[PDB]
Amino acid sequence: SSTMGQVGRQLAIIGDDINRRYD
Amino acid sequence: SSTMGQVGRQLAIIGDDINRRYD
Amino acid sequence: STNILDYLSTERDHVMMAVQYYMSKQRLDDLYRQLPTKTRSYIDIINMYCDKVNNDYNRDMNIMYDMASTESFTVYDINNEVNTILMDNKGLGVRLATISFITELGKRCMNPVETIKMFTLLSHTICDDCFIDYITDIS
Amino acid sequence: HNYVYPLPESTNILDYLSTERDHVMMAVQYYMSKQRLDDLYRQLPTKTRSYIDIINMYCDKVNNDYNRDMNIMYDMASTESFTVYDINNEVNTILMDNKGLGVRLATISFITELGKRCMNPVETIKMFTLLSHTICDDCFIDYITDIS
Ligand SMILES: [Cl-]
Ligand SMILES: [Cl-]
Repeated sequence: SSTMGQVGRQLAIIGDDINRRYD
Repeated sequence: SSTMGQVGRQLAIIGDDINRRYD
Repeated sequence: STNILDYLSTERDHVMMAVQYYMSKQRLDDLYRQLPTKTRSYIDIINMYCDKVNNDYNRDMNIMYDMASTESFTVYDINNEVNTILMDNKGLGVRLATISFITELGKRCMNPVETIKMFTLLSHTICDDCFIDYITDIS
Repeated sequence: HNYVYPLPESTNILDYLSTERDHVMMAVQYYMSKQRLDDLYRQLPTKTRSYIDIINMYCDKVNNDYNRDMNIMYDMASTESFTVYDINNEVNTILMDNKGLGVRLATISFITELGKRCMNPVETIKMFTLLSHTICDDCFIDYITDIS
């Protein structure tokens, strides 16, 4: 779950930037 | 499986007709 | 049930369908984008030959479907039958006819996973040595 | 044409197109898949097509705006072997305590990327089918039906 946890945090980071720019 | 056998023969029948019409 | 509208009930089903189609459309485009000239010309060959078979035998194709639609069958039931018939029959016709028929089954089937299983499994069975010989020779 | 071994219970395409058998198989499988996919879209209601248009717009933007990140995440993932259930479980845990639209659009873009990198047709569609359920939670469908 270590390597998968990184991918998870990364998706959330992308997501937060999306929510900030688009809407 | 009996119906599967019927489907099989049709493919061969159709196939044999394709071969004949071509060539 | 074989109609797509029957499965698109709730809003969720509509969005899931959209998402699933996006992923599958994106992949299939990206795949074709990377295919060499060789593969692309083999796709054109199968397009022409099998579409002609679809038309020239639209009746027999629907007959064969109604035959199979009689009782429920698995991906292995169909793959094994085709395997048996191609073992003894070595003509190009039966192979073109099978691709068309399996392609039609895939359109009626409403299960994406089971459909791709069939395509994957059957494409192996069909593409035996004699078939490849035909396709590479008509180039 | 002996017996057939049942299905289970590198991402360079050219590593799968060496022999003539590979080429012809690739052609046949693409034919079947393209035929099905065109016939599917042809039958999709006007409503589904508009949801596709929306997802096309947003996720194509993410793909191009966060291309480097999609590649990074792919590397983070393929550093060790992982199952479809692993990535699905991970996506599930995030969407649980994260109700933003962005993370969902990002996930669609990422899973789509894994799809393109995967060379196993069956496991790919399995992933698409499974993850699409996970992504389209109540929070997500609410976002999509409001933009439509
Ligand atoms: Cl198009
Ligand atoms: Cl097209």
